[PDB]
Amino acid sequence: KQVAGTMKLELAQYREVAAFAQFGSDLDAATQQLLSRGVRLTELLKQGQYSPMAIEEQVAVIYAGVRGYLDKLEPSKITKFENAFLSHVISQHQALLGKIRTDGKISEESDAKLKEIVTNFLAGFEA
Amino acid sequence: QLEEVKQASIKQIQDAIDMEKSQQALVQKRHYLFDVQRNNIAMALEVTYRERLHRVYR
Amino acid sequence: RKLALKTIDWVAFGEIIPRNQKAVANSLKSWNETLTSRLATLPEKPPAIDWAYYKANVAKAGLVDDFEKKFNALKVPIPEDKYTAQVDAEEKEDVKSCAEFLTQSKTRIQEYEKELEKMRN
Amino acid sequence: VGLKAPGIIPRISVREPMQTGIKAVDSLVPIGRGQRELIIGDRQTGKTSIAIDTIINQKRFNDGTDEKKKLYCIYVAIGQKRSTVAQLVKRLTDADAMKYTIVVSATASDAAPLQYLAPYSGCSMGE
Amino acid sequence: DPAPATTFAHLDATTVLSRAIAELGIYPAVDPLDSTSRIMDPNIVGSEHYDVARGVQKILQDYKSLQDIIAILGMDELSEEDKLTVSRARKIQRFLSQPFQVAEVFTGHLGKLVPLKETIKGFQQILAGEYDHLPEQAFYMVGPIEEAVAKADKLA
Amino acid sequence: ATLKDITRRLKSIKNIQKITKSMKMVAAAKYARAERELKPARVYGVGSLALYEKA
Repeated sequence: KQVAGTMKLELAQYREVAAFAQFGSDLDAATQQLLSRGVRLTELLKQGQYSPMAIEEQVAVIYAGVRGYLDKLEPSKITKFENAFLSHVISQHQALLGKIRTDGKISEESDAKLKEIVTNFLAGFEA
Repeated sequence: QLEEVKQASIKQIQDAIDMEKSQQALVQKRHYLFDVQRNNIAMALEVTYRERLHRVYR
Repeated sequence: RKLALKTIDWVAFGEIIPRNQKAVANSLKSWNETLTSRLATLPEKPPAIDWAYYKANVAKAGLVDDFEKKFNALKVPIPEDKYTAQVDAEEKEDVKSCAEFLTQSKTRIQEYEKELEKMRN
Repeated sequence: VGLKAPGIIPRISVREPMQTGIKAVDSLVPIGRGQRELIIGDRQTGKTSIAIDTIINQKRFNDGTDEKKKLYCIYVAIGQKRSTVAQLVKRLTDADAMKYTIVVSATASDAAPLQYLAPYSGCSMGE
Repeated sequence: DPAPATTFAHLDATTVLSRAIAELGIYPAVDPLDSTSRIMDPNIVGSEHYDVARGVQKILQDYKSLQDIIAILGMDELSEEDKLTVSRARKIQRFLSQPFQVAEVFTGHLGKLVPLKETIKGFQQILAGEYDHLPEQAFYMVGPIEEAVAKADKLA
Repeated sequence: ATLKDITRRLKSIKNIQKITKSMKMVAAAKYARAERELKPARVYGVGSLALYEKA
């Protein structure tokens, strides 16, 4: 709920305007972001076949995008990120993942970590 | 008069601060680098021993 | 053997890039991860074997008994260093960092501080 | 097999999730237990694939020792060629989710009432 | 139609030939999107192909999508990139056309074999836009991709 | 036509509808801006005509 609520909603909005244009272009930035993001989110709801996931990861990665992070990122490399990141938090922040799992939820603190993790991780993922 | 004193003020402390910060970093980071390499090595081998056991038992 | 256990500070590493080892770092992240995440998943041992009960139900007999005794009596090889001089190649380049570079550098650094005092004053 | 549907009082609503690992699904239609949900889509949507990865997902849940987070899986195959099934099974085998799993398999060959019946049967088992 | 509807279950790979495509004169005249395999899904063909195809599928579909634009705007009008992709789709389409040994009588050109690697690769190149400089109908009714290239020369 | 066909139709008619709409607002978006932008400009070009305007 914490990550998704907004997203469900976002996708909704995204979707009508997702449907709009794409006429080799689109128009205002606001929406352009939503699209960019959206597109990302689309990847986020994606998943290859033979690839079921754990909720904490899922929430996690979603959290990233939601938190407006990878909307910068460009689509093939999202996928790439996603992996990298995922194995990363698993690796590193299994601790944290542990926490989130534990709390059964993100905690603002878990978030704070996550975000932090992410931001750097993201940074590493990129640069 | 007063301009040059504060101007020199920044520049002289700058070259220090930066160099003492550079010095402190390299010690721990260079020991970390060494460390991490040892890390990566050890892993692989226990893996190599581990893998053989699974393989032959199969 | 084991595992090296050690510490990774990512903004530190990556930035370091003394040219003669720089390249390794950029690659070195990606190489390490391969091992890291992989090993975390696998198990190290497989199942075990009750040779007697299986043997009793085999009809090409005494073969299982042969393999059984030989297996239990047997030890597999191990895998071994090409390089534990690298271990030391560090302390030498660490001499490079400190004494050689440290001292002459340190002196310059200190002086500027004291210098700055007076040129604030 | 003749078993009553639970009474109102016997019923109790959901408060439970349940996951499938499908990012999208668990996100946007966050998975619950005790329910019913139409999975709908065309031929080889990986239709089955979609389901499979979910089943696979339950592995962790059967490793997820909360008992109401351990799931005994029931797969009703209606009119499903043995070959297909063989594959399916084959996946399941690989996944050996099968250990906590009944696979009721009614390939097209089965006489029609049998095929008809099978779900109810499956149903009985799940009740 | 119920029958085919049923039918599908029993199948392993379904090749649905697109009469529309046929109608495009195309030969092989397939419905590519429905030239399919349950022995296809990402690893049931594996992804190169799959993806290449997904890209491909995407581009044609998208080309369909773009048709909609064109429906307003024209035979040479859109965003250029889109034009590339369109073209790529039109080319790809053509590259999919292949002579027939059987119907060499009809076609006037004997069928081809592009053994798979050269096949995947073939498209992969086009996808790589390698050929782009090249023209589409030079790919029409070809086997091996080079021969299409060759054919371009043969045009001019 | 036969109902399918009708739908076949419809599908696209909507698509069209959208598409038309797409342009509509899109154009309008461009427009929306554009009209505003006309101010200094308008004036400006109107300006351009100075001279004959007079002499």
